[PDB]
Amino acid sequence: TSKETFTHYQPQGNSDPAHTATAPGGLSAKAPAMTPLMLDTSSRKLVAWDGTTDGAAVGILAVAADQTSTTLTFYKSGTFRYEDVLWPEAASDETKKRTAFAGTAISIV
Amino acid sequence: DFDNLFDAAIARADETIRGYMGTSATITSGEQSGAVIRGVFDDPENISYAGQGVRVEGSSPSLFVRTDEVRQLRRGDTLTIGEENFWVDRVSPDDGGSCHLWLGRGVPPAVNRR
Amino acid sequence: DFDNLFDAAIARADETIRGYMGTSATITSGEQSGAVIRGVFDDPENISYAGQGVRVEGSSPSLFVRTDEVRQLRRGDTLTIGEENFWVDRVSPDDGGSCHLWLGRGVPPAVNRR
Amino acid sequence: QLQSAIVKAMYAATIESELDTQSAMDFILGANSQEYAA
Amino acid sequence: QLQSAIVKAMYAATIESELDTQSAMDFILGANSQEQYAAAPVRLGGAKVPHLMPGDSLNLQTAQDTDNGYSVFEQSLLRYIAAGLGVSYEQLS
Amino acid sequence: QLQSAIVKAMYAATIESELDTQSAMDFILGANSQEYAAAPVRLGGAKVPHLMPGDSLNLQTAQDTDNGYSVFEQSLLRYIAAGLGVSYEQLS
Amino acid sequence: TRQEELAAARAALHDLMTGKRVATVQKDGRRVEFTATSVSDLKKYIAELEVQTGMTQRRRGPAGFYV
Amino acid sequence: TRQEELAAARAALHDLMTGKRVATVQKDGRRVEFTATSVSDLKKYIAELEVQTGMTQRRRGPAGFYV
Amino acid sequence: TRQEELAAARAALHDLMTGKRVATVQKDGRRVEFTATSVSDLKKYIAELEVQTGMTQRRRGPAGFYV
Amino acid sequence: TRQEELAAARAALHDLMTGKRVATVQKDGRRVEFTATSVSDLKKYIAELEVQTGMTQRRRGPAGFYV
Amino acid sequence: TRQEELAAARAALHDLMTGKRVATVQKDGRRVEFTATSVSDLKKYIAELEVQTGMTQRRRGPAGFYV
Amino acid sequence: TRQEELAAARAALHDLMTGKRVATVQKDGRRVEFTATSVSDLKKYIAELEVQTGMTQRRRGPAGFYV
Amino acid sequence: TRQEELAAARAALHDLMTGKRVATVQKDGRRVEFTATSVSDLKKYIAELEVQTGMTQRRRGPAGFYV
Amino acid sequence: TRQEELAAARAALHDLMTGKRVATVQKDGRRVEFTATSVSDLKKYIAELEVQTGMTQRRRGPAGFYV
Repeated sequence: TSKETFTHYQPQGNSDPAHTATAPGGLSAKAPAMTPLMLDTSSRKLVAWDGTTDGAAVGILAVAADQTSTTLTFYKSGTFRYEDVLWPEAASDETKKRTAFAGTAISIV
Repeated sequence: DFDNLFDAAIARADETIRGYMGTSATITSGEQSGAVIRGVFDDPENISYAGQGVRVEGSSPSLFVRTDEVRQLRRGDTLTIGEENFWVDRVSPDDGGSCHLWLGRGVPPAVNRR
Repeated sequence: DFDNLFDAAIARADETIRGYMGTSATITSGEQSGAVIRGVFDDPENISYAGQGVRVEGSSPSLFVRTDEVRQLRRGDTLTIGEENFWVDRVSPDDGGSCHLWLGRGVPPAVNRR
Repeated sequence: QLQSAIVKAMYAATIESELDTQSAMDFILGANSQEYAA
Repeated sequence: QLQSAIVKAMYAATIESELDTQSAMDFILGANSQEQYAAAPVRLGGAKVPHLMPGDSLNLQTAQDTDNGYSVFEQSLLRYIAAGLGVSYEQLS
Repeated sequence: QLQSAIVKAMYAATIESELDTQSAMDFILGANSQEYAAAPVRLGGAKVPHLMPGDSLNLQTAQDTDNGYSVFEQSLLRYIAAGLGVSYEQLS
Repeated sequence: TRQEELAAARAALHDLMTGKRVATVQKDGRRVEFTATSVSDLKKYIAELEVQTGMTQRRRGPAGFYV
Repeated sequence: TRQEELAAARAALHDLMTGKRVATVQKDGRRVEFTATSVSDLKKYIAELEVQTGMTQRRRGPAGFYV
Repeated sequence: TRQEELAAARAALHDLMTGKRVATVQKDGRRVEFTATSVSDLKKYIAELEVQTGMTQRRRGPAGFYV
Repeated sequence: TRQEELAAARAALHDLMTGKRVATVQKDGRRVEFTATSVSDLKKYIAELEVQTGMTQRRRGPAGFYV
Repeated sequence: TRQEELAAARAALHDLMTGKRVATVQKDGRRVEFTATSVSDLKKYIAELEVQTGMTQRRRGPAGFYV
Repeated sequence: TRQEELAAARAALHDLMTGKRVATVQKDGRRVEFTATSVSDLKKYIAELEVQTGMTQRRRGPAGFYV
Repeated sequence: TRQEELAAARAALHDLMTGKRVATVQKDGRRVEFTATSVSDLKKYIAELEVQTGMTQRRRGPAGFYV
Repeated sequence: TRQEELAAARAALHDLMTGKRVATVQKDGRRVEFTATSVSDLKKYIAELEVQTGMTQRRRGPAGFYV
């Protein structure tokens, strides 16, 4: 009658340790957890990544926050699956999304 | 595209047969000018007897290409198949996915329009 | 060899039917002069009555030889079917891998062209 | 021989159905899909 | 005979599938999730039952008895060897 | 009889495949391809291979190595003992 | 080309099941036909090409038991 | 499109069962035929389609016993 | 000269599965019939050719067991 | 003359496997047909002629065991 | 639609049983045929449809044994 | 209305069994074929319809035993 | 009217198995063929029809034994 | 007259294997055809003729054994 599906939650697809860091942010929209972020061009406050600033990705969110959050926590290292992480709708290229965090300790499997 | 469920199949059949048994034809002159198509050339033979007797020997070559590319060809233009050069005299009406092309030989005889 | 996918099978079939059916006819005179070919010979019977009774019952020999071996055969030259001798009266256009040689008996009648 | 006996015993039954695996095991083996680790 | 018993017990079962070998191993036997050729080792957990689709099969080879007359045959040969050596069969064997 | 038993026991399994023998043995019997010597294989734990249709690995049931040969030996030995004049138990 | 190959194959499978696996096409003078395939083999080919393709989850690993 | 595919499968099965699948049509110069699928295969296909789609419950799990 | 053979065989298998392996061709006097192959032998040929050619890793051997 | 017919037979096998072994050809009363074979016998013929000719090793002699 | 569909299916079963399942029909130039099903499959389809629809049952519990 | 269908079915049984079920009628240019059922399924249908209709008793309950 | 049809059936059996079961009848543009049946089925039909109709004794209750 | 027999039979074997065992030939009123043998019996016939004729040895005697 009423049956659902329960799926195990694992942010990591590999034995690569993941590590977190805190930094001031300039978020303007309610950001759910584990959202990509970049720095502002002018004040380099942290802000959710838009998808068109190619190569600007710096980290992935740790805990949900909003505009009121003066500082935010994010992941600097670790391997993450392609689907468990949400993306801004502007980045419509699968290859771009996969290669967004190339050149840092954040990797996409 | 085709409201028949049969036109697509017959077009597929015509394309397959032209691929597996046809030959390249190089259209010359006309609006298409130099272009390449694929057609199933044949040269049936016919004989006429003029007067008490005249054995004028000839043939009635045909191509049977698909209509889509054969559009806007008219009659004045000519055709070259491999090393042989012909000229369209008549285009049969579309059967649904193709039509026969009747060819003369050499140069079309004048125009004699007006 | 040729952009057909079908004429190759046609040529193989023609070679096989030449091998299994027909005889070896040698040619005399003409640009080919003496040469030996394999072809299937047939001789249907034809009769004409003309006037009251003028039964001239005769035969219409055909050989069905490949065009490649009989290129520029002309018409004036003669042909020999083993012990018997003929002369090519006409050559059909090729159907794709061969044509038909239609033969007359005896010696060709003059030339009568100039 | 001990390992071979272990592996032979550890399979027991086998199911087969062109249906999807999760739904097939729910409908045949009961399962607990209402509550990876399969 | 020892090597024959070894090999007969070595290959317990076989699997037939049309997929990738790694995928077939994962979906018929399990394991995978490796940390980082050698194919893939499999944990020996509790009894498990796999899923199959047409063209996928699991066949467990029954092998054969490991002592099909070998014991009595070597017993007779030991009788002969004891007779040759001059010592009692029980003492020798 | 001893030689025949040797052969029957020495042949235990058969593998057949359409592709190359070296690759087939590597992908079925494991083998040590990373290193006619053919391909000797290690003897580790119990292993199960995968095979596509067309290939098949079948073990041989062999045959009982003493199917009455012991009784035939019994009769022959008793005959020999009777011929020699010594008792069967003493001789055999 | 995996995605469109899969889509075309699945659509052809559905058409064959329903009404339109055309065996032969005949217009006066021109008759051709395509070979006819089984259904189970087509289904297993579809499944294997799917699992080869990077599509979503379709299979699971055996089954677990616990009292 | 799963729901309309299921509807098409249902209609095709009904036609097959009663009278209404055409093996070939001929118009004295044009004729076309279609391969005939097995009724069991059609039933299996439609059943698996019903299960996979967002249709409601059709089959429950194994039945336990109680004294 | 094996990779193009592999590509041709894969394309042939795909079209044969879907709709497009022509058996006969007729043009009002000229007809060609091609021998009919099966699917099992075709995929066996595909597998043997792909394993013999410079195709990458697709097959692995036995299995290990541990507690 | 070994490698020539080796290659000829290999090409014929590839053709038959793919699509265009001409079973029969006809054109206006000129009909011929060729006998067909089986893929199994063709492959084993290929293998045995390869063994007879001086092609490189493809099969080996059993495989010993060692702990 | 279930009730009239079932009625039509029963009528078709009766017609096939007696004489009226038209295998093929042809007029001058035009010819078609309808693929014919068996009897057991049709009757079990009738039975399952009559069961699944809401009209009166024909199936009961297994049995009961009392001395 | 079961009685008229039963009468039609028994008449069909009679005529088919003797000589008078036409498998197909071919008027010149106007031809039709009807699917030919067997006698087994026909008498099965006869039995099931006659027992489901409220006609006379045909079968009774097992059989007792006494010394 | 059991007797009339029984006599007609038995005469038909005799004629058919001797020489005269017209399978098909032809005119210029008129073709009519009837379905054919085995002999065992019509024989057992005749037996059952005779026994169910009030004809003379033809079968007897088993067979006893005595010393 | 065994060497040319062997040559002809082997050539026939090879062409039958590849593509060139013609069965029927037709010349629009002048047509014939030949019966076809089997690959296995043709092969064993080849083996028998070669072993009976004076060509080189092709098979040895059993197989020795030693420790």
